[PDB]
Amino acid sequence: DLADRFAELERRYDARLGVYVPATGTTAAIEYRADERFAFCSTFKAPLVAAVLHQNPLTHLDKLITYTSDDIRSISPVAQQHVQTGMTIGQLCDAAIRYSDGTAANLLLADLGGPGGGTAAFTGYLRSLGDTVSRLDAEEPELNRDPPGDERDTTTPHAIALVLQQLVLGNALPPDKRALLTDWMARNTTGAKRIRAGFPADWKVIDKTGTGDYGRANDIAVVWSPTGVPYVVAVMSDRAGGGYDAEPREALLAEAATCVAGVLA
Ligand SMILES: CO/N=C(\C(=O)N[C@@H]1C(=O)N2C(C(=O)O)=C(CSc3nc(=O)c(=O)[nH]n3C)CS[C@H]12)c1csc(N)n1
Repeated sequence: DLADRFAELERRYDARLGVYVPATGTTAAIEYRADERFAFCSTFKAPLVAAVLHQNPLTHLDKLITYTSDDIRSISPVAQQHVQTGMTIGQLCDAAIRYSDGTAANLLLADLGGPGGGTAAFTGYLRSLGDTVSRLDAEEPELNRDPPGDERDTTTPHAIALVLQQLVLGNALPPDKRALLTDWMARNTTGAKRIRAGFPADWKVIDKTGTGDYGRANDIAVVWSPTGVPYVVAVMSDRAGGGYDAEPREALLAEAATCVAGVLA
C-alpha cells in the first residue's frame, strides 16, 4: 500500500515525491520514484563536508580562510557575522551542515577544487563513493534555480541515500572523521519539521535539509530506532508546476517520513 499512500501525498500537496530506503538484513527496499532526478539544493553540503574531511587531515579544519562580504551572495546565516574574523574549515563545515550557510559551501568548494574546479571536484568525490548519477555544476546561489527537468545540480533519492549510507554507516570516512560528520548533522537546526517530524521521539534522527526554487524541499537522513537498527531515509520533492516561487511544503516530507516509520515497526 506504500505506493497508494505516496501518490496520495502527491495528490494532496501538488508535488512530485521521491523516497528511497536502502534494504537491510531485516527491512526491504522502500522506494517511491527513487531513480528520478531532484535538485541537490542544500543537501549537497553534507557530502561536501565529508569531501573536505577525506581530502585533508584533522589539522586542516583549523585553517583560517579570509572572505569578504562581497563573497556573500547566498542565504548564509553564520558567515554573516564572521566577515572580518574569517572562519576555520571546521567552522564552515559546521555552518554548511547545521545552518546550511551558502557562503560556507562556496568556499568549501574552493578549498576542494580551487577557484573554478569546486563543483567538478565535489562531483568527482561522489564518483569515488560509487555515485555516478549525481552531478553538481553550479555554486550558490545558482544550484537551487535550475529549471525543472534539467539534469544539472541533481541527484536521485537512490543515489544520495546510498552515499549517506557510506558516510554514516559505511567505511568511506575514518572513525574520528566519521564522528564529527555524524555530530554535525545531528546538531542541525534546519530539519525539525521534516523527517524528524515524521519519526517518533525515541527514534534517533540525523539529517541535512535542502530547499530551493520551484517548491523544492529535501531532507537526506539516517534514522535510528530504539533497538538500534539503522536506516537511511531520503525524502526529496518539488512542486514544479507552480513557478519558481512555488511554496515548498515541509509537511510533505514529514508525512512521507511517517509512512516509512509505519513499515519500520
Ligand atoms: C539561492 O538560494 N536559495 C535558497 C537557498 O539558499 N537554499 C538553501 C537550502 O536548501 N536551504 C535551507 C535548508 O537548509 O534546507 C533552508 C531551509 S531551512 C529554514 N531555516 C530557517 O531558519 C527558517 O527560518 N526557515 N527555514 C525553512 C534555508 S535556505 C538554504 C532558497 C531557499 S527557499 C528558496 N525559494 N530558495
